[PDB]
Amino acid sequence: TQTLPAEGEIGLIDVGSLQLESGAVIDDVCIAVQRWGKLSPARDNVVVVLHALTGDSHITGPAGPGHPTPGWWDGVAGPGAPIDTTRWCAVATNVLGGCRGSTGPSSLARDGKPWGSRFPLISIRDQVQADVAALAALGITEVAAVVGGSMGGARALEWVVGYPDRVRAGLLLAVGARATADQIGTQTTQIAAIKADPDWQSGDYHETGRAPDAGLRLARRFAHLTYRGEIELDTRFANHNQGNEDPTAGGRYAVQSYLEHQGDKLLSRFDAGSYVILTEALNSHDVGRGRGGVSAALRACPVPVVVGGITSDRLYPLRLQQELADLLPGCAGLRVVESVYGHDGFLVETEAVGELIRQTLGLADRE
Amino acid sequence: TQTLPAEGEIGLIDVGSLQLESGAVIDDVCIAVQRWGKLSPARDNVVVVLHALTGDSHITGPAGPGHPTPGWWDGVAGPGAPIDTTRWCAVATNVLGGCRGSTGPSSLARDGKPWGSRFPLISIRDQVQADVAALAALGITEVAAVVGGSMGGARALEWVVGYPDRVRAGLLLAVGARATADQIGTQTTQIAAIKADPDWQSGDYHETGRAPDAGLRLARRFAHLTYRGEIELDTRFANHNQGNEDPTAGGRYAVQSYLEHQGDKLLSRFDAGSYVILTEALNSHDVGRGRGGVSAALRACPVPVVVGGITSDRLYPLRLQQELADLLPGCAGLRVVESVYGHDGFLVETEAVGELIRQTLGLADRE
Ligand SMILES: N[C@@H](CCO)C(=O)O
Ligand SMILES: N[C@@H](CCO)C(=O)O
Repeated sequence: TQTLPAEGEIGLIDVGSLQLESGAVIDDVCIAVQRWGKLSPARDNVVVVLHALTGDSHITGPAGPGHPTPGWWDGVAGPGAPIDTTRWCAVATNVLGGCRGSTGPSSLARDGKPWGSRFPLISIRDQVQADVAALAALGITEVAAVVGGSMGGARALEWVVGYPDRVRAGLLLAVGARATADQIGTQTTQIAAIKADPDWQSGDYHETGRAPDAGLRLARRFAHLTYRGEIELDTRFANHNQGNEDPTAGGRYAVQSYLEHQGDKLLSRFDAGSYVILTEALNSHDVGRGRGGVSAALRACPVPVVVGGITSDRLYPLRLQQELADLLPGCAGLRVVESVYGHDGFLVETEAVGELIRQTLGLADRE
Repeated sequence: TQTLPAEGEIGLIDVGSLQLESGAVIDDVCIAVQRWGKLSPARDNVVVVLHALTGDSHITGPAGPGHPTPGWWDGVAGPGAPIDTTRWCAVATNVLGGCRGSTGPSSLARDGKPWGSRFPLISIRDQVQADVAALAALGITEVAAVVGGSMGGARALEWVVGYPDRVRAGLLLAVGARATADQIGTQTTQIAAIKADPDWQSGDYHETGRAPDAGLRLARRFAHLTYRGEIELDTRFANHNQGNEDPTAGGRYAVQSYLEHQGDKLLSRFDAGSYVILTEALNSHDVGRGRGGVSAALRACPVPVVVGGITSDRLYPLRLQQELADLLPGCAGLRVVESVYGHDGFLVETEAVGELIRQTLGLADRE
């Protein structure tokens, strides 16, 4: 009924009313979409690439109009790429709750004011329901494969587990069956830092001329450290000063200065309200809720999957991927991606991760 | 010339004018002190116990008047204990910059107003001058052993390296030769959260009936996570809710609630200004500064030392202890403490760490 945008261009997909897991019903849902490669005549070659916490639909490509920075996974989709677009059609949504096209706290409700504090808490499962609805509105009812890391891997997991009849294979990268105590710990506190900012104004700051920037920068600095590998950070920055500043007289250390920059980079492209809603959705992640626990749910999922984890990951430790490999019968065994870059390793080790993308897409073609 | 307090009792030791590494001078410095076990006639059996970031002079004993909670290393010193007070004199200060007896931002400056924003930045090396000044004020000019973990291990490494002829052995536990990028990263951001609180008031909140409690609570919650082990936390809390609260309708998870209490516990006994000043001193930690670098400094230190590190420590990883073991000729080899409790492991694994305390005092006997 509706059509994929032209390659590279964004389209907004009207999915209508959506009933969340909470029972609430959200009106006028809109999901931003982008694609690379041609949609095959059977519409059976879609590879959904699922972004992480602050990502959007712009997975690959250079900076341009409407896109201040290159794709967050630059190079993963294209001619000859791991997601080879001469044979596959890489589709990437902007997740429900986001702030780059899709319906989120920053978006305008049917009363003309921004959703703000009225946006309901949503789950990873809601986010997967929204994407499936959107692919439906475009006439795509089965996907060849899902690929994702971090939150995107959580989306991938809930996709393959909840819709096994409508996905042929999955690649789950640096993710676990549920939220860990440590993740919830850092993540709930990140939310607290934003909410403690006085300009938070209960989440209804949009269009007031004040925003919770101090809190959002705090959240991003602490979060960024979880994404890194301890040694690599020490090797890059150590206890060196930033340029010619002296910390003993109020200047900054190099790693400190860097973290500040990471926060400014986020402020110029991201909305505090979405940071809260999506982190809440991370906290609630649990593939076993309502289906007998993690083991029961995974043991029942027959979808073939490739599971990869990073050796140096401090936020989603390898043990969590081993658990997924252990429990999912469609998984041949854990694939260990060797990397010094911690959680961000799955975006950095392009060759090692490419192999997993190829094996994952190979499995979608066997069926 | 001044008196050792009674066993258990706090005493306040006037050390007078103290000149910091910056050249600045603080007048009327006071170091709170406590001791357990009897001081020998030669005054040669002192075992200095150095507390970590939030610690005080109350290393052992139960809660009582002036001590709302038992000592931070309850049990480490006593008859037959690792620090055997029938033979050793266990002395513990409150570090310069603290808020439990010694001169810190919360202390009253000579003008009758709190030091506050006027308290100067200090180093681990400064903290050691003040401790050495206090013991001198008591007629103690040489210690037998220095024992510490975390910030107290940096106080013990700067003591063994800077006062090499006035200490006979050292126990360096869960510490490194300098601050790591990761440590500086989390720690500067913790300071940033305190300073972003509106009630911080440039550090001069002390007599204004409002204080930066939200920021100090944010700092402690993030810090607390670094002291824990990822697995034990997940085993303890998982993604369980707190009691009967529903996070999907505004409730808290069990770990989230736990972290909230950790912050409440700190507020009722600790000063935000000291948190800031003391974290600065942590960032400035660098045993090689002014001595030609870490290797040069350690290679030149002949003091017998024991070095222990915790396998699961996420704030001061085992690699940092291996470096100390590698470089100090007085170290026979890294002693690895097996523990699932992360950084807090050195206070928990009482037999394993106590075993090492005995080894250190054993070395002080030999010498
Ligand atoms: N892309 C998300 C997750 C990164 O691992 C973010 O930047 O926060
Ligand atoms: N918990 C200690 C740090 C080392 O565990 C303190 O803050 O005093």
